[PDB]
Amino acid sequence: AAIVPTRELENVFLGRCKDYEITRYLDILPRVRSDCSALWKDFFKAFSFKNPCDLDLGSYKDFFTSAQQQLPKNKVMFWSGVYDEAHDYANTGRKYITLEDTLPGYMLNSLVWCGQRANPGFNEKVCPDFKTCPVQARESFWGMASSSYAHSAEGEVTYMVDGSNPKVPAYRPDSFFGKYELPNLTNKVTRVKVIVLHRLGEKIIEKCGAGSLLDLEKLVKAKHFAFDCVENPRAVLFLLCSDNPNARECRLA
Amino acid sequence: IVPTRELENVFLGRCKDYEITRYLDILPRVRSDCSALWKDFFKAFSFKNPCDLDLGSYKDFFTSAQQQLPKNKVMFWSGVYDEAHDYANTGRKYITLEDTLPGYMLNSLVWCGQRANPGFNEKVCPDFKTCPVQARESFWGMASSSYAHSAEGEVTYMVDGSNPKVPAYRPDSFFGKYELPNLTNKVTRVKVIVLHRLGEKIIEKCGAGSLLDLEKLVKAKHFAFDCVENPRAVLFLLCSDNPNARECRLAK
Ligand SMILES: *[C@H]1O[C@H](COP(=O)(O)OP(=O)(O)OC[C@H]2O[C@@H](n3cnc4c(N)ncnc43)[C@H](O)[C@@H]2O)[C@@H](O)[C@@H]1F
Ligand SMILES: *[C@H]1O[C@H](COP(=O)(O)OP(=O)(O)OC[C@H]2O[C@@H](n3cnc4c(N)ncnc43)[C@H](O)[C@@H]2O)[C@@H](O)[C@@H]1F
Repeated sequence: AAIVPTRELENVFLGRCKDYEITRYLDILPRVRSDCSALWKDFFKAFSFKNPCDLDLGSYKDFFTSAQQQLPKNKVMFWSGVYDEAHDYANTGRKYITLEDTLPGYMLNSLVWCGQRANPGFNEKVCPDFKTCPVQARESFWGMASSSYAHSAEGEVTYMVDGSNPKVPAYRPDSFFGKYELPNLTNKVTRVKVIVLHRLGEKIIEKCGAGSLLDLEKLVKAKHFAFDCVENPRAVLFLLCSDNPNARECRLA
Repeated sequence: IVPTRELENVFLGRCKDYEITRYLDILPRVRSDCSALWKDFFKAFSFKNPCDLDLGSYKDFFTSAQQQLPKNKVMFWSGVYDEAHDYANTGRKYITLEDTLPGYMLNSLVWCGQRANPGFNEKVCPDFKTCPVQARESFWGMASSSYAHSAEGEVTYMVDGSNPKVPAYRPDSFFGKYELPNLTNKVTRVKVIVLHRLGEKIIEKCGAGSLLDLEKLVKAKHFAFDCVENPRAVLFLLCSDNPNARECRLAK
């Protein structure tokens, strides 16, 4: 297997940018000042005309300064290990915002790209496996996306975690949330609200107030943020149950 | 009503995004490129009074834009836009019009023909409560017909059973006018899902009122028919947004 770059990278980027600019999230997120051409130039210069592993956490800095929107107070959501559940519950911006609803998360979501030295300065044929590149190159785009997103969060933030993974603690200093988001929360954040997912029909592994969740509680306390934690709150349980209505946890009476 | 800015840039942007990245495993790519689809779409209403359109204006657009639809997956709805879309879940459970290339590119857009250059008005539109019916329903009517005509196997129809003023099924809805009569023999069954909104009085029921009207219409069309009121998967989805509603009670 070989990793396949996105085709027509620039067309896809400028199409999604233009689509978002004029039509998406209009009453939920603000427009940025840069036009789509200027955004493309700052994104392209981060990686182009260089070897595909020759990136670092500064490479997209200009792109993110251009692309970063102010985010709605109390609405920012973070997640680890529970992508679909967290996005279903955030509900496309209606209840919470995720990185994928913001301009840069939306334009680059699912895309694959890499630089090369030879013209045209990016590789249309193949990209290396991220594991062959140093971590600061591998994490250069989504690590900067994550720090910049977390740095803009104000008021209460909400963090959804996996509480049924016997091998991956619900909270980990090594996840993108623990590397790039929690430590870049500013003093404009007042509270971290944790939602522990207990996946239906599976063994419960982590619980509020114990283990990594307790380590997280104390970390948050020390940043002078308030903290709360809930396991399968009803609003979330109902979503899980809609997809698996026979599960025991969804029984009626 | 205010038209969408940069109509062509928006249309061509969503077209490109769709083509390269959207529904790649669920729906096929159409043959025409984005610039040919734009020509078709534009000529449908360009350089014509914003109200001189008929059920045939967008015929060639829809013909270039039509995709074959996954069998058993098509979803229709009347009066429950949000619930129907949330249940279909962006192509993961069912397909709606808005997941297809044409529904996706034009969803929520507003656009107006005008006679004078440049063929379309970028500042104002006819509040289409003004227009003749056939010019009003002209885009989404052809969309609905072309979509419904691409449907295969079982189809699903979600309705509101809690509206005292609007029947669950109406022959004058887009479903009644344009979808149900455009179902070909490749369709074999119509499955109705009656929504009973939380906290509201039950108005409509399977096997009565406008739903019995419908069942006899479906059975006469040589399709199978079934019907269910708040099946659990739909119920639980409604409960997520209103979890204290009496209907949403769970085991002690
Ligand atoms: C900022 O960062 C965290 C998200 O990353 P974490 O490392 O905290 O969480 P984790 O789930 O451990 O890693 C992300 C995984 O999700 C998958 N994924 C990324 N992008 C997608 C899309 N677009 N669709 C489906 N799955 C996706 C990756 O493959 C990773 O394994 C959040 O709080 C903020 F975004
Ligand atoms: C094709 O038709 C139905 C939805 O239309 P109905 O008339 O059956 O349903 P109702 O909820 O009573 O009317 C809503 C109207 O909105 C217009 N419309 C259809 N599709 C769109 C999109 N995508 N965006 C904006 N407006 C739309 C129509 O005038 C509807 O009548 C579904 O089974 C299929 F969509």
